[PDB]
Amino acid sequence: VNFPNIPAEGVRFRLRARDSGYVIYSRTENDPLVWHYNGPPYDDQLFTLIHGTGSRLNLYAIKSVPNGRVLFSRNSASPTVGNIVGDGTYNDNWFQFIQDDNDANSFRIYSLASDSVLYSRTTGAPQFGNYTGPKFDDQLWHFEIV
Amino acid sequence: VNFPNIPAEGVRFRLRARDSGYVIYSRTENDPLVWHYNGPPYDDQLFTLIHGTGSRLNLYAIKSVPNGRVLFSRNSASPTVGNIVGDGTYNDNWFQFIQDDNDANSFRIYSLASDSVLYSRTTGAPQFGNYTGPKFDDQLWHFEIV
Repeated sequence: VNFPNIPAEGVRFRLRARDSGYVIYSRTENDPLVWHYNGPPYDDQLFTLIHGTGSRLNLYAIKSVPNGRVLFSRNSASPTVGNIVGDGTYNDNWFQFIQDDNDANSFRIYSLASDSVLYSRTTGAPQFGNYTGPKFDDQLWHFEIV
Repeated sequence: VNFPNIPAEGVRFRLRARDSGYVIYSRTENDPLVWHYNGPPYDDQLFTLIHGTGSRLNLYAIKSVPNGRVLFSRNSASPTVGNIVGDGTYNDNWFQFIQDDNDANSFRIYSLASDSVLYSRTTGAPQFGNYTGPKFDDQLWHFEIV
């Protein structure tokens, strides 16, 4: 089932991993442009959601507040997770927020295009990325409303 | 994760529930036009999949062999599950086959449009339909290749 509390259009938030406590960022200078961060708030950690309609109903594009790029998550090229201009021009810009079956307070950030979920862990390279496979706790996220 | 063995285009199959053992049918005479059946093989239990591309990548339309209609699963009108002409002209004609997390040999027939899954049970009206909510064993299906 979809996560029951998905931010409305225009609502700003951070995406913080339940267990690592790190947040996603999306920036335009210095690789990796999309990764996780353990530290203080910076504006490149701020997102809003473009609410999908039509063929994108129940999917969302994750849009950077300061730079306007949207996230992508793919298996078709490297890097597998990154950002891009265009307000969701590509299929792999669209995400579903799926409630965890055993922890009602968290969700996975799921790509239908790549059948993958974003993860964040404090050890084990690569510490952030996407993943197609079994369910692990490092795949669980919160919306942190600002 | 998506069910690892999804029939290729042109491959005919029945959809049989793991536990009830009943099969889905899709017919053009006599309500309910889409429901489940406990009995012998009839052609209205035969389907192929239209493989989605683009915005429909990893989704499929479930197309009747004898009558060509595709299934729909929705929460916008009654009946919530039915069939329709058009080879997938509507968003609620598109389905994902999602492997069960605890039984690798079965999957749910999932609607992104309605955040619902098809179910079949031997008692409890309605015995067949779609459902948005917790995971139950009556939501688990097999492809039965013919």
